[PDB]
Amino acid sequence: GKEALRANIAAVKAIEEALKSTYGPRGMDKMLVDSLGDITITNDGATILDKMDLQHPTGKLLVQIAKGQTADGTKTAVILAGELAKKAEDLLYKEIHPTIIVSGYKKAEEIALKTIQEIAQPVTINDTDVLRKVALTSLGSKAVAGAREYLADLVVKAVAQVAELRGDKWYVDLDNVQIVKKHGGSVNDTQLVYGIVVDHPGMPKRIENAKIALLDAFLEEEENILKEKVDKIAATGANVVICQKGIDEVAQHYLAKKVRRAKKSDLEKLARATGGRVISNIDELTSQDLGYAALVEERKVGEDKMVFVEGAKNPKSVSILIRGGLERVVDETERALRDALGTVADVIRDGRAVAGGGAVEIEIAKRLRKYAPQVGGKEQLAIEAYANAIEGLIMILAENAGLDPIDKLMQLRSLHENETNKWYGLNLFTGNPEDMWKLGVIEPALVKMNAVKAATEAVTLVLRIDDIVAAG
Amino acid sequence: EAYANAIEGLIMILAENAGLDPIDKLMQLRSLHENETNKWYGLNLFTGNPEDMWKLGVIEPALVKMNAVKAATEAVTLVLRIDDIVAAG
Amino acid sequence: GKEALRANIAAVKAIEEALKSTYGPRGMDKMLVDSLGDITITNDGATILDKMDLQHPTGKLLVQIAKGQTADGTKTAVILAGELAKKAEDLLYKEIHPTIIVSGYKKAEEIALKTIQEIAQPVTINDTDVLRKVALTSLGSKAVAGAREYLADLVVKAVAQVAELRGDKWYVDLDNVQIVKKHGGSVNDTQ
Amino acid sequence: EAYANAIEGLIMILAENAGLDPIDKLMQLRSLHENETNKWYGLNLFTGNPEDMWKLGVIEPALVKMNAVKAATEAVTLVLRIDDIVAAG
Amino acid sequence: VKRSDIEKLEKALGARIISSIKDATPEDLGYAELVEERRVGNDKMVFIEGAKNLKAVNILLRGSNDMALDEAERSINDALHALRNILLEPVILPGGGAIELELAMKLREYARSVGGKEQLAIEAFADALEEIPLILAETAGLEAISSLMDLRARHAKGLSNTGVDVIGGKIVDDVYALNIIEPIRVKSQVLKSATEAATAILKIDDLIAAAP
Amino acid sequence: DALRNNILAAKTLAEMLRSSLGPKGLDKMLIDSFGDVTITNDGATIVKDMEIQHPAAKLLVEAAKAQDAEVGDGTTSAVVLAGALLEKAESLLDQNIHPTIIIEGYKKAYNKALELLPQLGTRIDIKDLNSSVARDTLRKIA
Ligand SMILES: Nc1ncnc2c1ncn2[C@@H]1O[C@H](COP(=O)(O)OP(=O)(O)O)[C@@H](O)[C@H]1O
Repeated sequence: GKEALRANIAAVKAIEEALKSTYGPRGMDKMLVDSLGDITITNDGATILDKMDLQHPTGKLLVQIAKGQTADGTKTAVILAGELAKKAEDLLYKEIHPTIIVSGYKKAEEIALKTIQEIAQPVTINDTDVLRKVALTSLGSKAVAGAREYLADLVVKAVAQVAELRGDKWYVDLDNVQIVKKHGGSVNDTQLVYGIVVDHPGMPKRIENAKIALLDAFLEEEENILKEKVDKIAATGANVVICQKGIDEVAQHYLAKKVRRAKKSDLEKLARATGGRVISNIDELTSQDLGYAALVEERKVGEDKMVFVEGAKNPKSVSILIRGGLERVVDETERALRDALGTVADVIRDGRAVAGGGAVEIEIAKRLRKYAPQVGGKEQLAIEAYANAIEGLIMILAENAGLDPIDKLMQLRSLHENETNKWYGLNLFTGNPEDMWKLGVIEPALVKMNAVKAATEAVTLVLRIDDIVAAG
Repeated sequence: EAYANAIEGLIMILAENAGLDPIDKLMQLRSLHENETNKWYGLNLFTGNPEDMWKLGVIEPALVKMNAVKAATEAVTLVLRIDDIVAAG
Repeated sequence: GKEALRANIAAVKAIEEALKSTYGPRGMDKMLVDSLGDITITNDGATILDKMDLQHPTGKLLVQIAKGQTADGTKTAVILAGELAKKAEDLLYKEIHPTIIVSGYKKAEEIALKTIQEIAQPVTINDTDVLRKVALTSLGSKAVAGAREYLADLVVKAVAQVAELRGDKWYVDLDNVQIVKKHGGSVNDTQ
Repeated sequence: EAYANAIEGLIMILAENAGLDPIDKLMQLRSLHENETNKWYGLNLFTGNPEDMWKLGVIEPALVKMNAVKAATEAVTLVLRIDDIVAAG
Repeated sequence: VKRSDIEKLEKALGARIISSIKDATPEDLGYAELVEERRVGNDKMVFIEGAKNLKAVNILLRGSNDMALDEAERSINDALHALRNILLEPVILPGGGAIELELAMKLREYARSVGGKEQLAIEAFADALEEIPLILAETAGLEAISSLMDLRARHAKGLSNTGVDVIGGKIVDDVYALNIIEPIRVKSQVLKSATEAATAILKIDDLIAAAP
Repeated sequence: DALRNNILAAKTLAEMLRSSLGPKGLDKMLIDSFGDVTITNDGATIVKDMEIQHPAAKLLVEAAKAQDAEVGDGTTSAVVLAGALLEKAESLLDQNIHPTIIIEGYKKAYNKALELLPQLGTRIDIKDLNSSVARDTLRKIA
């Protein structure tokens, strides 16, 4: 059923083309258009793939795959899978059975992962320059309005807190990072807080050693019931009370005499940080479900009130306030910062880093070409094709910078004949090849490995499927 | 100025016919010709890079260049001077 | 954006053409047709511009302008503006920037007002023949059924009452004039 | 000058609405108004010939004329000042 | 006096509206440096000067007509805003498009010392600035071309203050002499936002259909 | 191509406010869809109240609105300029120059100009009104 396969390959190629030009540290932006008419301008690939109007099953699948295990790297996986698909197509026209191409690609994947594992430069949490570089790596091309060397600082400072070593590996519980945003000034007004932050005259403000009530949950009778509900909570010794559902202002008065938030993604991290737990029904509420916060308080953002939970019990607590002008700015800042956090977190947790600019890529290709003749006939071609498909990334990376792809590919290929140039990659601003390690173009080995892995998996899935059937 | 650009067009096309990037090489040569001592530097098409064209034996008669310029100028001015075309007898 | 300007000029020219033939003391009448089918035959330009089916923004604007500060004179303003627009068009074809034409027209306006101020013959409330003449002036071409020299009398008599002098100028509070109508006989029964 | 012509247009149209030849009467009045002593002469539409409009009781308020001129000028300048039309909210 | 007036007065004057004098006290007593019955266009008025929290300076705007009134108010407002803008950053620039031309010259000079395709990108930034003199003169009905070359001539061979007087509709050798001045605070911001805009437009590759 | 469309959108928008520049800035007539109108040569008013069509143009509007927000005087001047930059960019695109290059070039040019602004600026004297130096300056700017 070639007719069903070609459509899959076309879908993959379509998504590649969708995310292609976004790639690199000079990646152009895409303009997403909602059917409403509203729009979203962005560089980040994950966001695109999220808001993107997915058509094909294989497409939605591919997206589902590229996002699996770390926000970034998706870009790489997608484009790589696209290249592999195209080269697979080229191989298919030569009447080569898919089960051969798959096997070849698998071998190539193994050799690739060996290659990355071999090249990788071990790093530690102490090598902060590396962390900074890795942070700054993804931050390039984000169109963030400056403060890259400051946002990177915030990242490096952020990951440092959320880290504790039980044994050999620090348990960087990334999920403890709260992220909010507001307008005004610029991203220089961005700032960290140790505790979680959340965007009537009410209850008191500065609570020291605060117990925090975390709760997701004829008229006269209802009043009695509601007051009963409030008193129940009051009888547990709760300093500050948090909710998600709408609270009757009468209960606000009551409690004031004793916020409703909006999102549970905050209440989550609040429960994480404070040490308390959420309750579905206040009838079950106790005094141990209350979270401990050593110095809770509230502060004014230039245009708005904002809640601060400082002095949270848990050591691994952290939040960041984002600031800027337009929505696109603060959003791109958010997503970029997420990417940074991801990359750095993976660097820390894994403890290995490599050079960008496509050094690892041309190295992997270089290796594959050597290993290719050592196996059978038809597989060798698949492996070679795999290598080429990898080089495609360098080429596209060159394209997105306004450079001639082939020339730079050949240059790097020529340079990587020396053992001592295994870090050399493409300086896109300069235009010439350079040692990407000194320029702080560093990325987590785990990201590269995962990208390769997921792309391979995706393409093999594309090739393994012979036909598409409607079921029930 | 337009005349100058039109002249540079020749270098650009010359770069094109060799499978090179026109603008880059133009800019390169332009940058090189800021020095009095590089007044011979031109484009090595096989090499791909700018080089002193005199040592490489890329030499041509001045009269040819002059005549080319002259005739081209004459042609274009003729094109511009003519306002309309009329059938006569 | 000539394309947007020409449309304006065309609108003004259209309204001019609408009110053109109504002009003068022999001005023809226009027949207004409501979508209901009902009609209104009239010479008065203001009335036309009121009941008229206005299309263009610049049009409605022009009407809004011609009626601002005195019912009559609107005719003149409209048609004049039309002529000025046409001649402006003629000037525009000669590649002359509007800000020049405007300035020129402004100067011309100043000189015009100087001219009218210069020519003008001072008159008083006592020169009743003048009042009668001025009354009769606009009354011509109205297709009113006679009694022009009587309606003019009523006018002259009317304005006389509504007039009191605080200082240099009589405060003719025109808004004190009630106007009603009924059928029967002719306009000689007006009173 | 165009302004002046545009003003004369009124006399012409006034002649038209009376079933008279516009240009001839315009020229006549123009010729007559070379004399300081004919500054009142206008067009008798019923008679068909130019005559002193003051004796015939063809009198109007200066303020009306002034206002007409003023408003027309304002209108046309407004028409000319506006470059494009835009839909707002 | 009106309630709205007295209410304004008491807070500045540091006084309090006494409901009853029997219960009054010097606590409710206000103070001002000077008070004077002054003549203002044959209309006597009580003036109060420098009292407590001076806050704003009060203008009595005598308009013979609502038009001239609102016109004067408008004028004062605009003047104040502009003077504020220049005062915030005490550096003036030669308006009438002069500074744009100067920048263009300097930016071409600067573009020369950069190579590659970027030499053409900067030069193209300069060619854009020069559209302001071009357009700005064109509004005055001057030829969009000859004016610009005349400017270039006067500029490259003369003072940087050579610009365009749109009011008078003529090219001026020195625009400071014609009192054509532009604040730097505005200009830099204009430059900034313009660059940001054009950038953001150029940076967008293509459009993609999305889901709300 | 889509880029060129965006460029054309922003450009075509800028073309309109080209005439509304400076003292002799021609008028623009805004039709309030409620059945009302307001005319002006003001960038802020126009850009604000107008209901823009194309996204790119809307983004340019956004930029202009920011430009107004930061300071009131110059708004149109920014839009016309942006349009000019894009118009000059589309000529370089025809030179087959990748957008990112143009972008960096424009960034550098902007930074240099920004640096040059004060260099070419004439600083003034604000040392009191006793002297009347400030008055002369204030008179000129007035
Ligand atoms: N400063 C840089 N110089 C050269 N290449 C870079 C640089 N920064 C990132 N890259 C390359 O970009 C690729 C990743 O790009 P992309 O996924 O689009 O952005 P992000 O890293 O933010 O996810 C990597 O393959 C890496 O080699």
